[PDB]
Amino acid sequence: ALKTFELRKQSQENLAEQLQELRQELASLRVQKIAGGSGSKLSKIKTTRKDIARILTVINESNRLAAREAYKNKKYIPLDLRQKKTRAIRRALTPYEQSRKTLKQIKKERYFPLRKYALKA
Amino acid sequence: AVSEKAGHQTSAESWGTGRALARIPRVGGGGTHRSGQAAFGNMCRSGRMFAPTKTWRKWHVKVNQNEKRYAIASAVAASGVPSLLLARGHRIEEIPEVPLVVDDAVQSFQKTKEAVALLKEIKAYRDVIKVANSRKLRAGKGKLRNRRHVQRRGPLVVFNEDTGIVKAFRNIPGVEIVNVRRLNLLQLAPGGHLGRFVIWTKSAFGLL
Amino acid sequence: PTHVSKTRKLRGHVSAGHGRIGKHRKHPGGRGKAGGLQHLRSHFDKYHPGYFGKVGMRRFHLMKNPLWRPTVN
Amino acid sequence: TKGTQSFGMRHNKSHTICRRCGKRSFHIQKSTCACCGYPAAKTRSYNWGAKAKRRRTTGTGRMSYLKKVHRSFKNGFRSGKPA
Amino acid sequence: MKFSRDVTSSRRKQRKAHFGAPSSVRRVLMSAPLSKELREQYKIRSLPVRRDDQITVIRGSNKGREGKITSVYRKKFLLLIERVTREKANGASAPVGIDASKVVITKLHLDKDRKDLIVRKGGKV
Amino acid sequence: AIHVKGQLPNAHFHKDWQRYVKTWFNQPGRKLRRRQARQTKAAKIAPRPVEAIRPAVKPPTIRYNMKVRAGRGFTLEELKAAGVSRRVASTIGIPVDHRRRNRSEESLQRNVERIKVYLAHLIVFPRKAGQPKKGDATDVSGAEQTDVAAVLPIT
RNA sequence: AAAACUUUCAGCAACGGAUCUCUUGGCUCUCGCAUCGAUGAAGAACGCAGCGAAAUGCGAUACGUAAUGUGAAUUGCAGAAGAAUCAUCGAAUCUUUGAACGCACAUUGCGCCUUUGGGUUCUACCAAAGGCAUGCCUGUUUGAGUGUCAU
RNA sequence: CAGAUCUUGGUGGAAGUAGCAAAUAUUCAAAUGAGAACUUUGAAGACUGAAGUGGGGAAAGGUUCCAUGUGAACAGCAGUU
RNA sequence: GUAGAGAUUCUGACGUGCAAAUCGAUCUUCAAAUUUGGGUAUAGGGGCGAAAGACUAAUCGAACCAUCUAGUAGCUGGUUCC
RNA sequence: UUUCAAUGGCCCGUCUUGAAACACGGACCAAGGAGUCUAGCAUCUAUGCGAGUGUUUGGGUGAAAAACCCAUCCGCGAAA
RNA sequence: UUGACCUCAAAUCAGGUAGGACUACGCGCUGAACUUAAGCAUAUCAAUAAGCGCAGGAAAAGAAAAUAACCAUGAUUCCCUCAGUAACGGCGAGUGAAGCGGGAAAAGCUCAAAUUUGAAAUCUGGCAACAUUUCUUUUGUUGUCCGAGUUGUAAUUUCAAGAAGCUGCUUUGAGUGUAGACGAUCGGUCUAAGUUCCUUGGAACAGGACGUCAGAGAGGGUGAGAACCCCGUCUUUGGUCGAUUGGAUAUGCCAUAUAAAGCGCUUUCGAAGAGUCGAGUUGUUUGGGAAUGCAGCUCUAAAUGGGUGGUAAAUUUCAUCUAAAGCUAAAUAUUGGCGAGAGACCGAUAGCGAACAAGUAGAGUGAUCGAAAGAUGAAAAGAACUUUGAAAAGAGAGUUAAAUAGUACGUGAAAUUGCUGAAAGGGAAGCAUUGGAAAUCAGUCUUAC
Ligand SMILES: [Zn+2]
Repeated sequence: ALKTFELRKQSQENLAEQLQELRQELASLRVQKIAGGSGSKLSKIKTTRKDIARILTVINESNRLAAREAYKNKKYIPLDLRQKKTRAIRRALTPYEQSRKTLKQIKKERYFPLRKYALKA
Repeated sequence: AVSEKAGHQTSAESWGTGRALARIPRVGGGGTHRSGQAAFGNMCRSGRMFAPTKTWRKWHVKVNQNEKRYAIASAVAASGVPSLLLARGHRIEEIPEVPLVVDDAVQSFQKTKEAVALLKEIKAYRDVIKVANSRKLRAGKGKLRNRRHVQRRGPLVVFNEDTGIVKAFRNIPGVEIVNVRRLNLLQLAPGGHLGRFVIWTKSAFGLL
Repeated sequence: PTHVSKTRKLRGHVSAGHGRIGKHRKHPGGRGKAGGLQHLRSHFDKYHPGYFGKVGMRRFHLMKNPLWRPTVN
Repeated sequence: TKGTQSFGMRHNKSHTICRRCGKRSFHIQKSTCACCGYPAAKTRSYNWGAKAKRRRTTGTGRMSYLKKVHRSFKNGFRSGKPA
Repeated sequence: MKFSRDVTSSRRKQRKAHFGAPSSVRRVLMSAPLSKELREQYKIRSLPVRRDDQITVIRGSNKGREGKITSVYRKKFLLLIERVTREKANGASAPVGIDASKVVITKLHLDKDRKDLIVRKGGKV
Repeated sequence: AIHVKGQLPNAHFHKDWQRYVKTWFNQPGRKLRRRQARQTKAAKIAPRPVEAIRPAVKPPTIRYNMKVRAGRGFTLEELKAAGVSRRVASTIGIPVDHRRRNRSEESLQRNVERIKVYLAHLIVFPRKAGQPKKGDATDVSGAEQTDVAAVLPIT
């Protein structure tokens, strides 16, 4: 079985040959299944399918991380790379601009804050 | 309560007269067993029940506080009569005295073994054995409803200060442990019947 | 409760104690206080005189607190 | 007041499959779905048809996104990879 | 008595949880007690059953029968034990399933994860 | 159609009232919720009392003017007499009622001695620890959560 | 008038599915929580497994991939050998649609823009990728006016 | 609960009864088969008689097409079709 | 006069039908105010009507669907053990 | 228990002055199937207290939708 | 002629935003009828259903153009009470509030109208730098250009005041680490004791002996009633180790008070929201009655002016409040969604329509309509084999504790049906009463003294 960690520590072009070889192997296995194949071949069909899925996952994550590195510290970045929590969360006021205050309120909070007090018995 | 729309979710009007049928509402449409069948009636299958039960029925009921206190005092007085304890079903034929009062050192019991020990020297363990032997499967639909087992009531331990007595005694089957400041008639007169066997602590008895 | 009531003693008796000649009909005499001058007048006059018409003058925005005056002997 | 011999002339659809709700309720000549109101932006919906609402309301389908959102809410909408 | 309110005493809920338990949860639901020698050697009362373990049947018509666990058949809550079989009419042999609570483990198939499990459950090895 | 003894019926039940029946099965639940919220507030707000001091006022009618109840806040005139500025009164837990007024010296004095008792028994922590400014206490080791009613009840 | 027949009673056997027992369901109450969508939602359509119709799950990475946790299964057969129809879940995939957005649509219908690539075939044809809705807001750019003037 | 032309489901007498009578009509041999008035082949007798009971299409249906296989069930007799 | 479109009579057949309107005979029309397919328009106190209160999916002196609605009941029926 | 003989015995339910009715409903069996709950009122009865009475709007207290306890109001009653 | 500006356009211009779904509870609009009044038209139903628009985790309301007439209260919301009361009503049926008082919860504030005028002190965007992160996904900072803005962006002020002045005390960061402590927090983990004998059984989880544990005798599972067989339960508001958060604390660094602020007195001054208030009128609403609110139309203020004081008018006093601009937590709601715990609930014609492949099969052009249906056994051990038959099957045998459990499967009622035995019968049957016949059967007795 193809394991993701040595899949990740290779290059994109090398993984391209592995992906194409796996696709050809799946095509051969499907031809074997329709011409009459054993359970061993039919089990290799699902194994090859998952190996293709693992490789395609590795290509996509390498591509996305490269896009993240290229767009790091950029004011505008691709939408799919931005946050997706909820539509409302993205539309809400940020904590910075929720906490913005006038100089009138800054003076009031500076000079007369809520005091820590206690009462004697 | 039942669903307030249970039995009315269908659409069905009376077909009327002239069809050799009872004038009840009947389900329209076709291609199904339900079509042409009855609806909207207590006599009808899948209909509404007569006078469906409501949530705003009176479940809780008021008693005058003075009459609640009357009953609590009467139940405590009943617990002080040996004849009522025997009649209600308590195996107190061997206990030393009524009311059975134990020292405040009992409040500091930390182990169930100590509690079952004390019960054996005060000869209160016959009541516990009675409770254990009376454990049965509940008869009827109760056990389908988190009412799986039934058993008798054992001694009622009443304490003043808690430093372990509750945890030491609570696993003994049938034994109930209550503070003297908050005595309950549900536990002083189980089943509405007077004369429960009560084991008092010295401080609890003094605070009575 | 329910077990010490009627309809546990009329189980078996036809008409459920409302009679055969007249039966238990929905509102044979009208709903609520309907009447009082037309067909309920006999009950209304002999058991509730003074029910119809106005007596006295109206007070708008009556407030009880300025009128509060309990009396002790 | 003609039954048989009149049902034999019925071979002309008045409704076809709707592209939005998938039901055979798309009036051709009106170009409107009797079920969901397509092509209107809103969905045909009426409070007298309470049973009609529950036949197609939220939860009768997959809710694949809403299931993902609920899982993400339970853990606080965090992003990144665990260390 | 139970005093927590995060745990349920409902028969409906407890039966649903047991019979709807996934494979990982059924792994713990299928636990067997250790023999006296294993209990005094590992300071463990019970471990979940694993394939390849050695057990002895303690209850039922097969009481006293011994054999290696060939398959812990989780979806029926059954253990299939080698040579614990039944002769069908046609001449073939069908396995007889034994619940994990009705067997006693007399030898464990020790792995480094099983050793970690033993020492994690207040034991030693 | 009304033939029995008793008073004439008056049941206002000709609308759809079952739609709006309100039950109280959550009364014990709400009581516990209010208890938990009150205890959460008690632990969160530090030594500060859970209830602010309130003035002693008289209800406005002949039916109730012989009694004394709790008001909303102390008037600006009362705060000036007690020597507390309106800017600091809200910070140290003294409510301010800009709408009320002292039409009598009796009401003025009543609430002034209330503020004086509160000020005498109040421990104000320094804003920065170890640097007592004006009004700040020098020792705050004995600070406790006490009840304003016990310290200063409505008489 | 004996048998048949009819009726009654009982036994056995049928027909039927009452009753009793059960119950991963319903109903009601309480407690707690606040989270959909143009970054494509709710819904719909068609597909996806070695052997599947549905349900359940998923989207051409198609009864799932990554990551984390557990630790040796799955199971009807076959079958192989960090397993698993396991749990969790912060990374991804997410077909045709749908507010649905190039125009349409009882037509896998009809267009346009940019880039790239293909081959016995190269001004041809084809393929792939990325785009082209409306209203409004800030700004930019290009403007129009016998609108107001300066010059 | 004996009633409500009650509700749902089940089952009777009628009763082996009404009935299976429009569209001219079938018959012989052989084959197959456990089983043939009905299947198939041959022979005969007939009919639709070109505005057809022929050969095609549109609307509608949707796999009914085709070969192979056949315990039932369905083809209101039968059935190897 | 045929096809086709109709539907006068037998008040025939049938009338738990082959048929919730059919069959037989007889009959009316048969080159135009003709017959008809598909497309399209008109929708319920509305449409459409060479006009019968005809027709508008076997529903028409106000279609069908769902709700208000468990509408109302001086009226009929039933209303369970000793 | 079955059957026989003697005597007696109309089909039940229903509205009705009057039903065996040539008045209505009922072919049969099993299961389901109709004076309920709520806000009031009135008589009566039981209990507690009594010129008072009503803890449960709340607060306290219980790890517990129960029970226990509790300030100030307020309802009704003490005057028409 | 070039320019400036205004107005109005275009772009697949740069960057954003809106719809749809949901709708239990929120705010509005629109808006009935059945019903009741024993008819019915005002009324009632009902400011409801249906329809339409727009939100949130709550919404709305909210810091008095509020009450009251007091010794005065003091934003809003909700609860109790006020109160079935004042009042409205063919004064019929009916409808019907508020102030007070007690409680739950409490929190206050922001602009417009001011000359910064010795200095647009204000802000979006482009660019480039750094920094920061629930996060390469987030959020800022500094510099520099372009613009916006004098047809007004900051600072200062909000009537409770304030503003300018007059000395004089008092007060002061929108900061950043780092360290450890103290709390909270989803979660990975951790957890006491018989499976000893006998009997019954197919199975011991039963019965009986003998024990053990218990802060654990809740509840399930396991071949029948299991605290000790298994999962759990109690300990647990906890040990644990892995990340999270909170308010303090230790100091580190950055911070121009050259500032700002509260307070105190002014012989002073004090800007305060218009087709809006108000009035008439017409609708519609309300308990609001000589209009309660809202809306349409007409007329349209004012400056100690304008509201309001629940009988219209003029007049004169008195209180109170300060509209025509704005924000705001908590207490309150929640037939929906999500996660839990329950129950004197139902028990397969019941409970949701649906315990099951259920909004499914099926119906209808369509809107819509909408079922039936749970149970072999501990285990399929699902009947090998022989024999009869074309087969389906039967008969043996076999499995089982049981086939009086064979999938047409737990139990298996009645209607109704066949067989057997008995009996009866000349155009009904059933019943009651009394005895005969035939079948059937118990008591009593036998003994005790
Ligand atoms: Zn549609």
